[PDB]
Amino acid sequence: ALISQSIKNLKGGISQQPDILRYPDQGSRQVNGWSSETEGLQKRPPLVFLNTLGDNGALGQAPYIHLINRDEHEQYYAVFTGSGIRVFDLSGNEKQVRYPNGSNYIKTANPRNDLRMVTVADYTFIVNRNVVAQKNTKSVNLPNYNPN
Amino acid sequence: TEDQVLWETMPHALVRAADGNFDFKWLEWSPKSCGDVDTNPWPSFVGSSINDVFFFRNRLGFLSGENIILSRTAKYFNFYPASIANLSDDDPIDVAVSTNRIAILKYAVPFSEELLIWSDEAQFVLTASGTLTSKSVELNLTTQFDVQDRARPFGIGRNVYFASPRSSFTSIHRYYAVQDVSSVKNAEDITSHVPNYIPNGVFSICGSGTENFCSVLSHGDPSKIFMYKFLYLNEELRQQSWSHWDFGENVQVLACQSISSDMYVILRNEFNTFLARISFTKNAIDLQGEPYRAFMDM
Amino acid sequence: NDVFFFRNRLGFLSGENIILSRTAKYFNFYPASIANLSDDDPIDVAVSTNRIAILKYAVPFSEELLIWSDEAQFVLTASGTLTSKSVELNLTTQFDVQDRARPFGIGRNVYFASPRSSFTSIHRYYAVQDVSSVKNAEDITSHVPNYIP
Repeated sequence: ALISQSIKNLKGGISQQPDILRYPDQGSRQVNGWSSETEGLQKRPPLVFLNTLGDNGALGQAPYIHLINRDEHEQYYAVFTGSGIRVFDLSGNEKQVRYPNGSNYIKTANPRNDLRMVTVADYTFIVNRNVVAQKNTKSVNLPNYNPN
Repeated sequence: TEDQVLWETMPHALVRAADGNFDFKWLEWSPKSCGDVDTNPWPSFVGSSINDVFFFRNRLGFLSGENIILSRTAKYFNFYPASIANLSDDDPIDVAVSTNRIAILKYAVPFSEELLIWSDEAQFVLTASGTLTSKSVELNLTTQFDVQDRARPFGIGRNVYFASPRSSFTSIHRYYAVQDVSSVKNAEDITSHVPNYIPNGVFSICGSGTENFCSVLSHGDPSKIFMYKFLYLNEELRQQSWSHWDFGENVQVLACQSISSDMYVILRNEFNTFLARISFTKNAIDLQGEPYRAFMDM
Repeated sequence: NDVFFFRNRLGFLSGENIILSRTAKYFNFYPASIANLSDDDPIDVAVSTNRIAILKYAVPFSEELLIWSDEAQFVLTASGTLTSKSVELNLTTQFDVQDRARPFGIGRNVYFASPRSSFTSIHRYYAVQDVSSVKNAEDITSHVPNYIP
């Protein structure tokens, strides 16, 4: 006999629980939304364009990305393509990536499964999880040294 | 005896010069000194693989097959004591993770006071009883949860978020420090009411403590950024929201990171590869002009 | 970036480092003799993180004199004596904090700002009741955003 409710806080979020399970306010699918606390439910912020990078395979098929915030005026990406490294600025430019020791360490068929990067304030470090750290031979201190 | 590791099968680095471009250098891992093979042991990663770099009390550190290998206190690139006569409290430590079962170490995330180290079926806290770090450094397993090996457990506030290996339609878990006990960890399920929503391969976990969300990319439906917006208030969580952002169909989102309130996103079309900026401004104007902040997706 | 006192020791923050001076004498960053390390020597404890954190403030809170940097927060206490070369440093709570305001303490709390893009926020920084030493940061503009520019 003339019931009324007021679902008042649509912060919510999707829930694929059944109908007689849910809380209020949730919803069954929510695309491009943004559920702030005070203001209710907005259209998401609109993705301002910055400079493009290259072709379709300019990065790898499934690359590894790691952002670097050293300072307020020193900000860089680091994309690990299956063959080599590109590095993009946060404004859309591109720096060059030298290889004075030879690369031979980033080349992996699946870079996000297998390479890492851990960045600290003074250094950066990348680890391949597929290369076995080999013992150095042919650099012994004294070659034979008959000890008597 | 040999006194070097091959400098190429070790982790490299990526250091910038003053010219502007990035170099990709090896690291000069210092020569072994003052010992033998049988008394200055090989550093327990020279026959297997390294998985992570992590810092812990002035010491550079690697994970290994099952081992944790922390470097010397003052000098990062040195895994050998200064003299095997007179052990001098700054020597590198080799603490094998002692388990009942098999656990190969894969990540290292600092959480509350501990810098705990995770591996694929169990979770391990690395703290000592006594000084900072001597050869006496403890290692115990707190919570034996399951964690996927292709996403790095990302921390926002008091929590750390991570993925779990279901077969299909995987899950994300909130990782606590409980209130009542001193040092008991816990992992809840913040997809316990939304399964069947995030497809299989969580390869990046974003976040920002400013706008209070965590998001997850996935290589099972790569056009979707799976947002999880939360808001803690008086120690009780008041918003378990989920969504997913599409940037148009047939468009692959291949990264997501966020400096303070700007989410810089590269995203792949079927012809190009972009770069973008999602700004959480309220009434401000994105570009110079634009009379009403036009919601435009590019 | 900062001057801070901690157990008779003058101290500076740095790029990532914490450099405390000698115990009796403030203006001295060198031990008296590198023969026979004598428990009052200056300490150089680099803040060991997973990520990038450049130290920017130092605020004494409950028992700890914890040190904040822009994306994480670090407690500087030792296990053992006052302060030897063995001094611990761990990160409690990884909250975001603006770099142009000094976190001010009133009672049991310490108040500070956070970098939203526009219309920023202020956060109350706890020590929780239940655990021994768990820190927390709530939001005391959670019901009034869009008010402090």
